[PDB]
Amino acid sequence: EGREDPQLLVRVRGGQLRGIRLKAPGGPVSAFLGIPFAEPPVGSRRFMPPEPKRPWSGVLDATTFQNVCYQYVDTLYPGFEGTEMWNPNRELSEDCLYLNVWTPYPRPASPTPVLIWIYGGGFYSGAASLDVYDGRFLAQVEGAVLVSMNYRVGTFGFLALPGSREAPGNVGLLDQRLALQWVQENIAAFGGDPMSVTLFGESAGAASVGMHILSLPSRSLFHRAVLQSGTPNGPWATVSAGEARRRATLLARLVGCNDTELIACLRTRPAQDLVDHEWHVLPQESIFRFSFVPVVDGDFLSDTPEALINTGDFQDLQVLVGVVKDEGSYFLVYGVPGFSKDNESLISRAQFLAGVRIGVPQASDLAAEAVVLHYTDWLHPEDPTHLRDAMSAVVGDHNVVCPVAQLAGRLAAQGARVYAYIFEHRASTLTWPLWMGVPHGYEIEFIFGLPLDPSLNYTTEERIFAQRLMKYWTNFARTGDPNDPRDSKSPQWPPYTTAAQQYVSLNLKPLEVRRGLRAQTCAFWNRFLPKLLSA
Repeated sequence: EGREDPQLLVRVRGGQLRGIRLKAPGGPVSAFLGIPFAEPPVGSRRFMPPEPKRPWSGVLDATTFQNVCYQYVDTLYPGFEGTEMWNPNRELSEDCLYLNVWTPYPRPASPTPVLIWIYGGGFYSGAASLDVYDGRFLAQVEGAVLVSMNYRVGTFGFLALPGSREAPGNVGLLDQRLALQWVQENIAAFGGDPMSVTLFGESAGAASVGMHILSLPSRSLFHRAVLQSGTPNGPWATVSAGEARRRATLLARLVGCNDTELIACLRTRPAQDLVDHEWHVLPQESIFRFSFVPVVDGDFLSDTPEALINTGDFQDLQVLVGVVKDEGSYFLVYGVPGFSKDNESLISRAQFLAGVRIGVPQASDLAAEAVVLHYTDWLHPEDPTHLRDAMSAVVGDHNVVCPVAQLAGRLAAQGARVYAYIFEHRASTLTWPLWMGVPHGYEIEFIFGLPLDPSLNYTTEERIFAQRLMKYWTNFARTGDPNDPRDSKSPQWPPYTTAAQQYVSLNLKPLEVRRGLRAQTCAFWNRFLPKLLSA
C-alpha cells in the first residue's frame, strides 16, 4: 500500500481486503466485491453444508464480482432484455460462495443499519451481481450499508437425501446463514451496525427470508425482514422429505447413478450433467414448481412453514411484505399453451382448463373444477380476454398473493408488526406486452433506485418514485416503520392487521390505503382448497 486509496483498505476476520470507489449519480460509494465467506463447496464438498472461509494472506482484491453459482440458463427469448436481465453475468462455477458490500464513501463514522439482499430465481438460478441488485444507489442516497451473497442453487444447493450425512438438504439456506454470520462478525469493519440488520429478498429470496424467520439459529442474525413476492409457506417453497428423497434418487438414476454410494456417485458427475437433468424430476407438468427447493428436514425447518407460522411467537418481529399487480403473467408465457409475449394471448376456454391443470399440478379433478368455477366469469364464460386474465390471476393468486395474505395474517395475529403493499407501477422502460401488466420481479429496479441513473431512460416521475420507495425501505430498516417520522404531510402507511387488513398501493400517486388482500378469493385458496384436496 502507501500509493493506494486509504479509504478502500479494510480488514475482516479472514484477512485484508481492497475495495473500489464507484461512481453513483450523486457521488462516490465504496464497494467490496467478491469477498469469500466459505470454503469453495467443490469436490467432496458438493451437497455438503458450507465450511467457514479459512483466512488468506496478503490483500484480497475485492474490486470485481465473483463467480455465479452453477445453474440452468433460460434461453426462451434470446437477446430479449426481458429475460436476459436475470441471466448470469459472471462465469458459472461451483466455487461461488462470495458476497458483496456497498457503503457510503468515505465509510460511515457511526454504525449504520445494514440491509442484506437475498436474490430469487426459483431456487435454481440467481446471482448477487446482476445490475438490478446494484447497491450503489441505496448506499449513496440513503447512506445504507448493503450486503448481498451468492448461495448455491439447484441440485448443488438443494438436493437432499433427508437423514443422510452427505446430502442433508437446505445447504443453500445454510450458505445464506453463514453469510448472515459473516455480517455479524465483520460488518462493523465497514461502519455497519450488526445490531440493526434487515433481510430483504424477492421471490425465492423472499421465501428464503421467511425460512430464516422460521429457523431458530437464524433468528439471532437479523432484526427485521422484507418479503417481496414470496413466502416460506405455499405450494412451491418447500417439499416434504419423502418427495425430496424421491427427486434426488430419480435424478441420480437419470445421470447414471445406500445413500453414501449414491451421493458419492453424484459427486463424480460434472456440474452440467446435474443441471441438464434437474428439471426432469417433477411429478407433473407444471409452472411455478421447481425440482430442488428447501426441504422440511426437521432440522433447519422443524415443521412445515404452515405449522411454524400457526404456532410461532413473532412478538419482536417487524415485517414488510407485498406483491406486484400481476404476479401470474410472467410464468404463463413460459409454460402454458396459448400464451406468448409476442401476441395478445387470447385463449379459449379449453386452453384455460388445460392451463389450470398445469398451474395447479397437485389438484384432483374436483379441485381443478372448483378453481375453474371460481375464476370463470359466468356472464362471459367463453370470452378470450377474461380467460387470459383469469389464468394469470389463478397462477399469481395460488402461488404468491394468497400465501402472502396468509402469512401477513398469521404473523400479525401473533405479535409481528406487519406492513403490506401492492406494487402497481409498470416501468416505462418495460419490454413485456401490456397485457402482462406489472409482472413478477419488476419492482426490484425501483426499490434499488436504478431510475436515479440518468443513462437509464426512466421518466422523471419514475425518479421521484424510486426515491420514495428507497425511503420506505430504509426507514423500515432503520426503525421497523416505513413512514417518515418527520414528514406528516405525506399520507401514512398503517400496519396490516387481522381486524382491518390494510395495505398500501405503491405507484406514481401518493400512498392510498386499501383493505383486504384478495380476501374473498384467498379464503378459497387458503381455507377451502386444503379441505377439498384431502377428501
